[PDB]
Amino acid sequence: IQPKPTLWAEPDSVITQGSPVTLSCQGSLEAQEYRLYREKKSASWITRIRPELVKNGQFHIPSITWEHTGRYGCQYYSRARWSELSDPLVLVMTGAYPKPTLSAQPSPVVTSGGRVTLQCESQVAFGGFILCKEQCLNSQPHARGSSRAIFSVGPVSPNRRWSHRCYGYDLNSPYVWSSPSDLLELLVPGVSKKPSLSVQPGPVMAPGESLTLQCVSDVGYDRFVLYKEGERDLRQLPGRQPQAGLSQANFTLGPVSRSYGGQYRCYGAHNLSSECSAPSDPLDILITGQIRGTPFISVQPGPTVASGENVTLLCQSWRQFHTFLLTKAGAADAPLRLRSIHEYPKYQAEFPMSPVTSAHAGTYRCYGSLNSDPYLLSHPSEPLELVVS
Repeated sequence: IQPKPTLWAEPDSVITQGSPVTLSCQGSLEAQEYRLYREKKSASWITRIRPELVKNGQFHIPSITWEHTGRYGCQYYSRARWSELSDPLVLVMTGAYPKPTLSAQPSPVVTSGGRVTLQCESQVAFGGFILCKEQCLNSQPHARGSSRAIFSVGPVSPNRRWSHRCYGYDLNSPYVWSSPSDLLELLVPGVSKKPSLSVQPGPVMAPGESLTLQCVSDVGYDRFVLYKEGERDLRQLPGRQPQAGLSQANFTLGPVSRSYGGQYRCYGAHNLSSECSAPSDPLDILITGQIRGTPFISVQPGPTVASGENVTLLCQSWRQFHTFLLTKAGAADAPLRLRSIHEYPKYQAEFPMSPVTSAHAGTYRCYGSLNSDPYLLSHPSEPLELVVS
């Protein structure tokens, strides 16, 4: 019969260094002898594999190194005939270099039908990069070597998981790759039933303090995803249903710094598919003490309030502010924001309290902000407590 043999790797043709791999040649049942060849460059010796290692067609590699990588092809002897060369197998090793960083230009979440741009970046200089989905595709083979390469994947498929992972390799050894980049998840949102976002203690945070988020949806979405407009990577956490009929997730970000301020959006999805829920109503996170100046607050007519009275707050400042903010003590919900008013020689903003209720009582603080970056607030105002009776 003498069919063309098949050459295949177990558990995969991509193996981290040191980890074991086993190849296998598959010919006829008349298989007497097994030849197995290597190849690493279009000019190398051939590097044929010795028969002391080809045991019943299975060439076992206990500890893979950057010697074993290359193109393999097997060929067996049967009926006084050497078989044809099997389809070549490319054995590739990973984990030799530090792992690069994969990112999505410009959006890590794209609407259904658009092709997103990806890029892997690294400090060290590599010859070329590889993008594998979890079918690998590389960049053009460069000669000098860049620090980052650009890929263009698309269009999107809502039924499949658009997970990606990036490698880097040297030009003189295109079969010896770097360590695996962090698993990047792409995402395609859509209808329906956008979840609800809530924050603790409040959307206005001070440095050093940490905040914990909560994304809730009555529909039983499996995992929840949250990201920032402008931010180029995502964060995923599988959501559970501790309550009867409501899925939730406690996104606990660490100590808050300047970089954490921004507009955050959450939306859910199911595990196996990538057809995700509609984006929830956005929640803005604001950081204090990140810009100069500190305003102080006053009242009118006084901090004693009777139910059925018109009271007005106001914050003054000497430094230029474009918008002012009013935050109530826990729990703060909106919080309020009105643009400034240049009442020489100060910048003020009246926060009216048009006819009051019993809920307008509590401790109130004020913040100043600019339009250079609206998510960065000034130092807090002196706390002004208000009582009602």
